[PDB]
Amino acid sequence: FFGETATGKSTTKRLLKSAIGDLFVETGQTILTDVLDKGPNPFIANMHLKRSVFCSELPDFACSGSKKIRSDNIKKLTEPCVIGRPCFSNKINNRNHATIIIDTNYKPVFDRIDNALMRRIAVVRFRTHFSQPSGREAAENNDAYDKVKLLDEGLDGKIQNNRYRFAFLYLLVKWYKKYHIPIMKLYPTPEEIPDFAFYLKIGTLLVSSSVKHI
Amino acid sequence: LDGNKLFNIAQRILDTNSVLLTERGDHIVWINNSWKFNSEEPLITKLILSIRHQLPKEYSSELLCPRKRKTVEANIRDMLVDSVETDTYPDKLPFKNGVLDLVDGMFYSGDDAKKYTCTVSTGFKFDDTKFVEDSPEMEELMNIINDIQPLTDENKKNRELYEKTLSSCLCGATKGCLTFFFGETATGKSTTKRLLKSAIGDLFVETGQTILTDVLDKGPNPFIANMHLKRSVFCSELPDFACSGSKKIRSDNIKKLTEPCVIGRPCFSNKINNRNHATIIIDTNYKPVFDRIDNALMRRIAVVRFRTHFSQPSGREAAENNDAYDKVKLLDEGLDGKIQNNRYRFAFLYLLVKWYKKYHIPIMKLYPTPEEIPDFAFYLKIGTLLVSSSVKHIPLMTDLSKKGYILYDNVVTLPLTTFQQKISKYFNSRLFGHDIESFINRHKKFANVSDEYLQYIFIEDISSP
Amino acid sequence: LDGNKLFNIAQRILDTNSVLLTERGDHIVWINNSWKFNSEEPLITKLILSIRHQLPKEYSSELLCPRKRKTVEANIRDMLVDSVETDTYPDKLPFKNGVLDLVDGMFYS
Amino acid sequence: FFGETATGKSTTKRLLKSAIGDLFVETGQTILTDVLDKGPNPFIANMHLKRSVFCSELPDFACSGSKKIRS
DNA sequence: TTTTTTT
Ligand SMILES: Nc1ncnc2c1ncn2[C@@H]1O[C@H](COP(=O)(O)OP(=O)(O)OP(=O)(O)O)[C@@H](O)[C@H]1O
Ligand SMILES: Nc1ncnc2c1ncn2[C@@H]1O[C@H](COP(=O)(O)OP(=O)(O)OP(=O)(O)O)[C@@H](O)[C@H]1O
Ligand SMILES: [Mg+2]
Ligand SMILES: [Mg+2]
Repeated sequence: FFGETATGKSTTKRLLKSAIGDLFVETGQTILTDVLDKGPNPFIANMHLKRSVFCSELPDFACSGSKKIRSDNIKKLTEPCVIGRPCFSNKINNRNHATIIIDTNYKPVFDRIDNALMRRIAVVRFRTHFSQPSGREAAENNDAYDKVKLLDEGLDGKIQNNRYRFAFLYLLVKWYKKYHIPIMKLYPTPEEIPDFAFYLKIGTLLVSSSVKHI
Repeated sequence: LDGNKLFNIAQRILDTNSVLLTERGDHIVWINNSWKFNSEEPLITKLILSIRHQLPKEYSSELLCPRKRKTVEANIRDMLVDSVETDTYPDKLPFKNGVLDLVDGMFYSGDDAKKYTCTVSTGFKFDDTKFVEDSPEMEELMNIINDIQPLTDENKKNRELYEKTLSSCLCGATKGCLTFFFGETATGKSTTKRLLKSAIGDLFVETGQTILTDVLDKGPNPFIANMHLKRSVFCSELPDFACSGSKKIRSDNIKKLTEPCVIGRPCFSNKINNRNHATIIIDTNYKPVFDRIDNALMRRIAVVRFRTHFSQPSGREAAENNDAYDKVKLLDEGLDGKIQNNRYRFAFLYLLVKWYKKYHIPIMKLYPTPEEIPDFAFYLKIGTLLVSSSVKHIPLMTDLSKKGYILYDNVVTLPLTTFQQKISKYFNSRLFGHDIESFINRHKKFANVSDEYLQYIFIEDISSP
Repeated sequence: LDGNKLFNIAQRILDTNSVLLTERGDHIVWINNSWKFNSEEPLITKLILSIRHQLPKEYSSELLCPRKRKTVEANIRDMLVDSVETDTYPDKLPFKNGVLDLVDGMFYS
Repeated sequence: FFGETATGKSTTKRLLKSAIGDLFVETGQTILTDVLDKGPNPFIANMHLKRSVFCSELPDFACSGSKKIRS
């Protein structure tokens, strides 16, 4: 979930949480930046049999000393069984049923880039701003916003009371019927992240040597 | 003469040989035509309740009360004072309701399967109806296998090695080397892994990479503990070592994994010894590297190459240009669903049985292939081409001085200038200059202030001119 | 010649397929149209107390005392020897009091 | 035991192991260069009441960076 | 370059 400040990603997360109850779970950034199988890792353990996992507030990697995202973690986070150990336990097999969503303000940075990682990334953008009456004019001069609206202060509390729970559940069911009825599958979108585009364009400009060129 | 009734009941239970004590201190029971052991479950009480029927009619009423069952369990645990050995037959396959003999193909059940003390099982019942050679599912499986590994004159050796490695997982002996599944994206390694897991049931296991990077004797380690008495161990997604921060695979762990017994302890249990009966498969798209190189290390490494790409219809043209692929086919989007529902379990079992009956019946052994690792290639090239000196070179001493090997201090002394000129004209400098410098600085010696030497005579110089 | 009353009660409880054993080693019970499991709570005793009503009236009085419930739980634990697999349907949404079928939208309780 | 390869060292080791049964034990060269007071050391408990401790396949001291076997 | 975890 990539976008600027005050674009509604958090509201979407809260709506989904209120809709799907405790099947939703939020987990820190350790799972993307360290070894999962060393020592007790309750963050991995709590991911067992969950249906949606959220990781939020990705730091900017331009800052010095900030560790980058590891490719092996992403590869390990897509197979049906993820190896992890709870505290005071020895079971090391967890069933992976969860859709993993990350809320970030900056583009991700990976240490190593290859096709295998390239086929496991999708990005959706938010380009609307919910501002205050005072800051209405300032937002008009930003290219990161395609629309500007007025903030609603009392909306958040209404979400806390589960006012839009069953309506959102019905909408989700309708969307699931619309899309995933034949078969469920997710399609990568590598043409968004910049370095991926560099890899694509460098790949398409060369052809491997063969006997036909002799 | 009629003493304690519970003692007599326990004696009768012990007389049928259904409870046994292992060497390391485990109790194994015989329930539902299978040997089971579980330290967190009251298996002895379950066995007592189950075999209550076989006892005379005057004992079931006593056995119905749980306290009497506890007393009988205590008596039984007290009587037995001897250990036994288990899993002494490497050519048997244990199932949930019997044991299959891989030699004759006959399937045993009941007491016949009891004589072989197999403490692990595939976890599912063996069905003879589906264990047939002619079936549409078998044809589909054969087509898929041919698609993944085409049978050609170029791929015949690779396919033979692949078949041997896959069939090795059935036997319960100790394997001398592990196998690397190397390939590109969407090549079929995961499909093979899932098919093997579905075929062999509970005998399959997957663990983390910590076994190849960290020590094993420090503290409890359930990852090693779960490996005990397993038939196949799988690990995946080895990180690229080109980037900084990657940790090399320690050869000490590789040496320790090739031993019949392995150290490691679970939580809240003082069980430190485990039997190594498993074939280790590491699948990755990056060739591994190691800190140290020696003959004993590359004598236990094998590599299998996957070179068939299953791509999207839109990506067929792009994949065709890439040289890493030899065949580009379509992308079946329903294969994973069928595999997960065990649509090819018994067909794969039959195919593996045939492969075992074609390769491993005379003798089980695995042969390493150290000619594919880039790190081992340079060291092997030294070993084949560059040889050291010995006392047998005394008759050649005159020619040795002619080329430069002076017998200072009763040892050959070839100047490093001549030696580096030789290696530069033979060993290409640009490819492995750093490795050549490491060779020079490793076994460096000086005869005197201006006679720096290495006691290695290149093979055209060992030949008498 | 009927034997232990508690054993008969435990057999009757087991015959309803309300408690099952999972391959991970935890027992799952069926209370209030839901499957529950917890490694730190005695769910078996809760099941025994809750489903006491449907049993014949000569057994509820026995089921009142906690010691009898503990003995019945011991019998039930002794009788369970098999394992089953859970969560094999990827298109059902489970709630606190039923399961919703995503294919049709029908709700089963 | 210093000598050429395939000179019978492995044969003698196997003969000694078969002669003394479980009294034989094999340990790596790490303890020869590592600190024995740090961390758990089940190896130190291993050669207790033993009769033969074998350290074989020693690293090449010629290799740069190899840890010297502390006296 | 150990601490917590584990008994
Ligand atoms: N449709 C809407 N109309 C009015 N106000 C809205 C609307 N959607 C969201 N808001 C409000 O606008 C504010 C900004 O939303 P929010 O904080 O979720 O944005 P964000 O970009 O996800 O933020 P961050 O990434 O910093 O968490 C919130 O107070 C939210 O309640
Ligand atoms: N014979 C076949 N025909 C068509 N599709 C196939 C065939 N065999 C396998 N596939 C499909 O190929 C897809 C990719 O295979 P798989 O995931 O095993 O590749 P991989 O190279 O091991 O992947 P990665 O290394 O990225 O994990 C699977 O979804 C599977 O359905
Ligand atoms: Mg927000
Ligand atoms: Mg794969």
